[PDB]
Amino acid sequence: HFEPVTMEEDEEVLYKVRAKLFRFDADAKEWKERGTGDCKFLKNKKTNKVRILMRRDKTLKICANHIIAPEYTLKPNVGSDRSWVYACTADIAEGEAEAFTFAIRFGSKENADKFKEEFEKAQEIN
Amino acid sequence: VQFKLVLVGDGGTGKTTFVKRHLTGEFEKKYVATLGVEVHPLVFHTNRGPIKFNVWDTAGQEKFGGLRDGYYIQAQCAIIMFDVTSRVTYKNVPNWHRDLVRVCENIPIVLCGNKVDIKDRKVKAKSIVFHRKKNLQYYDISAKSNYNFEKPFLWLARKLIGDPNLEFVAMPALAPPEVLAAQYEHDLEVAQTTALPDEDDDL
Amino acid sequence: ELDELMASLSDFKF
Amino acid sequence: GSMEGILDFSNDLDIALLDQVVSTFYQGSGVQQKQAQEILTKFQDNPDAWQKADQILQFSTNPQSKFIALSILDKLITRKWKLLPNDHRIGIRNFVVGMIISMCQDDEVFKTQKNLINKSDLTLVQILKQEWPQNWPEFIPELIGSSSSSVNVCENNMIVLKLLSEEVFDFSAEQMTQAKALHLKNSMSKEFEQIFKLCFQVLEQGSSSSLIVATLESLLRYLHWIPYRYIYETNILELLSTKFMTSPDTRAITLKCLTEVSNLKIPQDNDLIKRQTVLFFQNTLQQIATSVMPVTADLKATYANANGNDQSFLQDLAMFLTTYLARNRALLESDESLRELLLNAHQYLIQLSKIEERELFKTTLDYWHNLVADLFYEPLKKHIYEEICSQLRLVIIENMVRPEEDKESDTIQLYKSEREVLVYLTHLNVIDTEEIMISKLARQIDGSEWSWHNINTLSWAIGSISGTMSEDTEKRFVVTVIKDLLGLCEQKRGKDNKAVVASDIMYVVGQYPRFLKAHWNFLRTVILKLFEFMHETHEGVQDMACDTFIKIVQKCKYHFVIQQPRESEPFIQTIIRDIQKTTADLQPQQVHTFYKACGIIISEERSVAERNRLLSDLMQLPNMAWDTIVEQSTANPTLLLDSETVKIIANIIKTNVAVCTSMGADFYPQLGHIYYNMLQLYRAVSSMISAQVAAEGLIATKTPKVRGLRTIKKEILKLVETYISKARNLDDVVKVLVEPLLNAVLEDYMNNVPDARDAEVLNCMTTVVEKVGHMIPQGVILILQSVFECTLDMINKDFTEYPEHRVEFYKLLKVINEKSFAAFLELPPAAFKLFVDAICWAFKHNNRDVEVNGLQIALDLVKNIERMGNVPFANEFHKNYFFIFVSETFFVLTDSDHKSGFSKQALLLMKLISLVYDNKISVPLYQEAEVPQGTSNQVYLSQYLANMLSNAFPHLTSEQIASFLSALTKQCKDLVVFKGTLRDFLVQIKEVGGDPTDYLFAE
Ligand SMILES: Nc1nc2c(ncn2[C@@H]2O[C@H](COP(=O)(O)OP(=O)(O)NP(=O)(O)O)[C@@H](O)[C@H]2O)c(=O)[nH]1
Ligand SMILES: [Mg+2]
Repeated sequence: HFEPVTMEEDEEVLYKVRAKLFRFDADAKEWKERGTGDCKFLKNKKTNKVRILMRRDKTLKICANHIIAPEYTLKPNVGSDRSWVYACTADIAEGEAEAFTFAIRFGSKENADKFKEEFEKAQEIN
Repeated sequence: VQFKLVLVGDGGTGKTTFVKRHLTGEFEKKYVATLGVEVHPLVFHTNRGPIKFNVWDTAGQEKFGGLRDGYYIQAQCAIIMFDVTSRVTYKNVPNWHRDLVRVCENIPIVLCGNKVDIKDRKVKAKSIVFHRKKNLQYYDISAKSNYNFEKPFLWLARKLIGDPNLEFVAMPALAPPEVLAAQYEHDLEVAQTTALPDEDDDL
Repeated sequence: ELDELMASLSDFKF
Repeated sequence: GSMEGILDFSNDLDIALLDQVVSTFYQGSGVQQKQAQEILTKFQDNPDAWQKADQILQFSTNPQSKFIALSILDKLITRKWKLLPNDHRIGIRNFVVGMIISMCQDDEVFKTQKNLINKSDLTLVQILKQEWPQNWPEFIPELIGSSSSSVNVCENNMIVLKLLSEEVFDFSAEQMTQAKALHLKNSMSKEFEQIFKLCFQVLEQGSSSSLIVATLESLLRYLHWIPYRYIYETNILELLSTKFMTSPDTRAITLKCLTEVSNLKIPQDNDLIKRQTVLFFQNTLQQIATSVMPVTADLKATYANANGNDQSFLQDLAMFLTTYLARNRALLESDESLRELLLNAHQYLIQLSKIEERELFKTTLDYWHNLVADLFYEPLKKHIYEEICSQLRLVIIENMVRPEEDKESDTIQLYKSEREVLVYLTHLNVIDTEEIMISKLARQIDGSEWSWHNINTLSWAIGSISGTMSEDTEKRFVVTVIKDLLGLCEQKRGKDNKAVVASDIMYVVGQYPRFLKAHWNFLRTVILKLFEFMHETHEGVQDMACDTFIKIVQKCKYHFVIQQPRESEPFIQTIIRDIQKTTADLQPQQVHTFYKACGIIISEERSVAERNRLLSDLMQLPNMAWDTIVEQSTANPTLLLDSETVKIIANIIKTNVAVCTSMGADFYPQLGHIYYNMLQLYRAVSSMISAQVAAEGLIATKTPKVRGLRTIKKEILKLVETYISKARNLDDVVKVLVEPLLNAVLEDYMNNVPDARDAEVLNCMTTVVEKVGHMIPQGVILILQSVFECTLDMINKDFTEYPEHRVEFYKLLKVINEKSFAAFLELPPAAFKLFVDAICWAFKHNNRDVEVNGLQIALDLVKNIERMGNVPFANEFHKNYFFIFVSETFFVLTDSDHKSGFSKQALLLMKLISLVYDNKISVPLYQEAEVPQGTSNQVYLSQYLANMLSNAFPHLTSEQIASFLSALTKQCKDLVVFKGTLRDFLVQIKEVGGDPTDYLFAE
């Protein structure tokens, strides 16, 4: 006998899509990029609650993390047929819970539509 | 576990835009000249734990230089920036390097040619050689398209920690909390009718 | 032998 | 706040309050830091702060506070030295000299405050540039004296001398006048014999390692400029290449010194010089092999481990070896006793070339190119390097990078360099190259080196050497490679693996057109497979098929247009018949690439009737879709709000653009089929955009609806622009195309609101003027009237709004100024004045795109006016605008915010000044009143400029201004010297008291 020499593990991926996320700066009246990367709907194995979790390419820093609350509503943006706008009341990407008016844009109108589906599926789930 | 980083280069080359991209993810389209310096903490998560850069984003315009090389005292690393669409900004790289290493005689330094997203490139790859004899790391970068935008900090982190195998890893994602109907409907109205920028981008 | 190559290329399919 | 007290100079400066502000800035954070920061900059910018600096340096205990005090002093020395009472100058000198002596004598201070001492030395060197040697002739002899009394002072004197050498020889071109730089260079040259004596003694006699290092640092600077005798007629090369290569403290600096020695100006007659140059290389390589690592060492692994300073050392070694061998390897190639040294040096380079470091690889690759090019052309040399070249073949094949075809412009440049070297290496030994490549491929079928990376790198390498083999050797090599690549899938299941291999197969085939053109049966099988791939939806396959298709077609088009021996028709007919099937599953932009490829083939048909018939057949589908929707859109204009209809329209026109791109002048018959209905569509779309903007507001321009509509307009303009830029029948352009086009686009542009005007209209007009401007003078006049004033008003309130309109606007004015200057003569005087305003406005842009055209328009305008001779319009032009152009050009020359245009500003200024000193201006530039009758325009020009500069730069003396203008005027035929004088002026306006005799430098 010779002797020889993220906090996502508890969750499940329902939807994954590449997108760009924007944060509306009310005071400055303009949209500001927050991140580009994979947007994931994650289902907790114990609670069965679903959240959006989005990370930036390369640095992998979190740019979105919040429940797909059943009250939220996806609205179109005047300048895009491939984006949704919606209010968010508790996002914890940069620290303590904060509220935002988010916009999320996808590579194609059909990606945007399918996201809307999964978004509302997950809404029912919760 | 923090390190002072000074960022130097001609005015307009994108020093503040590059940092802002790392701080918030936003791309600022306007040129608001930095006055003197702006200090910003910047944390990255690695397989050796978190590393904090205290970024000293200095002014490139002479008339806004402020303390100038006074900002370099006790820096532990640096980025020198120029703009590949402007030859003069590359011609001035040796001047910024001169002033920088006179104060910081032995620090890791990254040379960055920014704005490679612009088609009409003026400083050709083959002309960029200043870094060779000065032992600087060089990267083509674009703060607009994010091309190589993480490389300057990854390389510096490896040099400062002394681990050639250091890698960026995914920060932990705590469970978010489950949680005025007319105050948000006013903000939402404005947000819907403000067009998203760069609507021709692939994303 | 170039005839061999042609036959093999025609049959190369997904 | 409390910290702001130091900003009150009516009280004595509280040193302790200063250190609080300084510490808060350097060690604090957030608001504290940001506030102290604004206070400190406010403090050091006070023009009386320098008077408080001797206090700081005497009484402060904070070295940062002293550093700031030295920066404040440095600003004064550099700009206002000569204005001070001489008492203050001698005083400032004394307490800088003394502060440095005291800091060196305290060994605690000397070792622990290097930043402050280096800052003080630099401050001293600024005084030297002002005062030495004329007012300090004993500085150097007294420096040599003090060196002997203390290692610390001697070490610091090496720092002072290093910095002085830098400021005089390395960084003076920008920062000094020519005369002052020469004065300091000569002064240093005069006293270098004794500087060297000191430096050589320190090196030979050892001592502190910190002292040796500092002396070698200064030596590195001296080598940039000192005569070679100090290097070859002393023992110093021996010291550098032996003694100082053994110690790691001195090794890095010594290697850099030897790299510079490998560049000294050296006579090629002297055999003893030649032998000394061999010897220091022999010693250096010997020290490396015995003290650092042997030739066999794994430098790739060492570099990756990144211990201590290994990475910088290996970079420095690459620079040394490449620099030396590019200049001197012939010294090693004939003497048999030097052969081992020559090959050991290159073996080190082989090992350095395996490191994973892009920029270092580029440095060694540059050298390999130098070598293999010489071995390719120089007799009797290649056999020496056979074993080196064989190893290099493998290195380059294994580290080949992605070519354009299989975005990153650094990679494209590196591939081309790698290809060049590998092509040379293949010519040098074509048999060795084939065998290396064949055997690499066997181990891809092994699985022993199989990987996506490794099969790509090999396929790129195989593709890169096309053209180096004989046709027969190439034939069986190509066949063997494709065979092996095809058999590869018989073991690699899965569509991801099957996609890599396919892409590589088609990449290799695409690189060997000579093979395809000699084997039609095979070329046809290739193409038909690519068509198969165009229905394959795996990511990237379709885009691969299409890029390969158009690449093969560009190279082999003749073989699609002829009828091949055992075929029933030219294969282009077969492609066209099945184009709906072939492309049924592609995305629009891939369809357009397909049609463009067909247009390439069709243009090879030189029988006109056959070419036009092929063209009409190719466009059958888009022409039918086009006919359909021109019937519908015209009967129900609302349909154009249907996004699906808008996209169909855009894709039809994009198809016409793609085909027109490859067919150019031959496209005219197809253009005629759609032309008149296309411009009608342009008008209809335009009305819908306006209606939407009226009903919804400016925000309408951001909606997909209107962006879809504007896409149609832009593509129509691009189609017209594409054809006209390539047309060969300009009579038809003028008689058929231009008039309907201008009627369709110009008024629509003028009468839309700013946010709805398409900058592409300007670009299209630029091409029209370029090609046929000379034939349509009234058309050019109409263009100016429709776009000039309304576009100018968009772009003349700032430098940011409407960026594209800006660029295209000045491209349009430039071409009109070149091709149809008559159109500006017809402008009413108020409009011609806006034109002059618009040019000067271009000067003031920081954007190169605008600035360069602005300066070129100005130059061309002057030439246009000059050509007119002594006529009234030219006379009134100079009366009205000569001095506006002179003064506006001077403003951007001297304001420090337009450095990038210096060369063209200088050219324009020299042209303007030369007009007057050649008496090319026929009327006085002055009024009846302001000057006596008979005064030459020369006298008046110098007078106007003297007054202009006196008011713009009031700190210049009258003598400075007069000397500068006398020189500038004398030199207005010699652009190089003229520019030198402008640079001298830019130096002098940054300080007080510049020497007016500097402007005599040229003579
Ligand atoms: N196309 C492109 N534009 C960029 C890029 N990076 C920055 N810019 C733009 O360049 C301009 C100057 O940006 P900025 O960060 O303020 O430059 P700076 O180096 O901080 N200037 P200063 O030294 O005066 O503070 C901005 O308009 C910015 O949007 C880039 O990567 N690509
Ligand atoms: Mg800035």
